[PDB]
Amino acid sequence: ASRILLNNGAKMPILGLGTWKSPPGQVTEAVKVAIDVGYRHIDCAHVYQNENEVGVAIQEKLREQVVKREELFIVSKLWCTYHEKGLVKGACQKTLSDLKLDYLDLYLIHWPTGFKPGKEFFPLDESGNVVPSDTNILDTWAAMEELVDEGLVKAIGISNFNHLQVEMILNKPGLKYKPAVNQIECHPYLTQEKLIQYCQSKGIVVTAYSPLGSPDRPWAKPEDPSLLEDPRIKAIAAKHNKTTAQVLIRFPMQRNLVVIPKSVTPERIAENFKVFDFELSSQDMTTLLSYNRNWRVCALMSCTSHKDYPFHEEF
Ligand SMILES: NC(=O)c1ccc[n+]([C@@H]2O[C@H](COP(=O)([O-])OP(=O)(O)OC[C@H]3O[C@@H](n4cnc5c(N)ncnc54)[C@H](OP(=O)(O)O)[C@@H]3O)[C@@H](O)[C@H]2O)c1
Ligand SMILES: O=C1NC(=O)[C@@]2(CCOc3ccc(F)cc32)N1
Repeated sequence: ASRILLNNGAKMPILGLGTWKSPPGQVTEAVKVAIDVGYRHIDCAHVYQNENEVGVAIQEKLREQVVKREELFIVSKLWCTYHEKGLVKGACQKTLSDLKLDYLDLYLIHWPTGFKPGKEFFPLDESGNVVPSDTNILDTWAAMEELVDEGLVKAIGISNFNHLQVEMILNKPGLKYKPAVNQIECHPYLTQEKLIQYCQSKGIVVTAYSPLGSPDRPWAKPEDPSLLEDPRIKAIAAKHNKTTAQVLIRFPMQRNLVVIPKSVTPERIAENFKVFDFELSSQDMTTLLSYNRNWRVCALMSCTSHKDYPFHEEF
């Protein structure tokens, strides 16, 4: 299937286009191209500083009647400096204005860690530690719930929440809407079997980010694993007459995950969508799972002292 059913009753396209690091001067064409070749899910965030340009593309394709708004699934995320109750609606509204939408299909808390509000996305003390917010994530969740009740967003969810933190929301006193999605890093070097099994057992759909291992990540290092260059993965791809990237995208699809590979290259945007016409065997799947080494692209290194840092816990 091309879409998965969420616990809000809506369907989510299992393949979406990522936009983190997509330059503002290229992301408009990238999203136009994506919609032209079949993508119907775009993953956004205010912290990416490119939602206006994403929005130009979405609006042009609606205006051109290439797609209807109901056929699109647009996702964005509440940044850490907006966890205060009183700031959540404005953050959402800024994102909607930038995207030129009147609702989001899904709005996620981007990280469980709240930071001091202000202009800086990572407010620092004079020794370099990130300055936290005293707002807890249960109160931020209630504010996200209000957005559903005001019609600004059709679904709410979370991102980079560990198992105990997911459980904290599920056990929130007076919980009104369960999270629909937990968006987490997931690829053959970070397979996340425990967290995924937990979320799925609870009816929470998992979205896999950095499925290609984010080769364009700013902190990349030479001695770093490279999925795209792993000859074991190239071999599985060759066996199937597909590219390595296509195998890396198909892999989470077959674990009943949603996946959001990023590209600004038209050829690769198209290539990455051509993943509905082949199947990995169970053996292929177990083989890819065996490459796990708990290697993270996105460790939020600067925030390891925050109380709500999600990656001390095993999963
Ligand atoms: N929730 C969060 O905290 C969080 C964190 C990280 C990421 N995300 C989301 O997940 C998305 C994807 O993750 P990501 O951006 O970290 O990395 P990714 O999708 O794993 O990899 C993107 C990189 O792979 C390249 N690439 C794409 N298709 C390729 C192909 N077919 N062949 C060879 N290279 C290819 C891209 O190049 P070009 O663009 O130059 O083509 C880019 O350098 C993000 O953009 C964002 O939307 C969310
Ligand atoms: O897609 C992403 N979501 C994120 O939180 C991340 C990873 C780690 O932190 C940052 C910081 C700035 C940013 F634009 C992005 C990011 N990338």
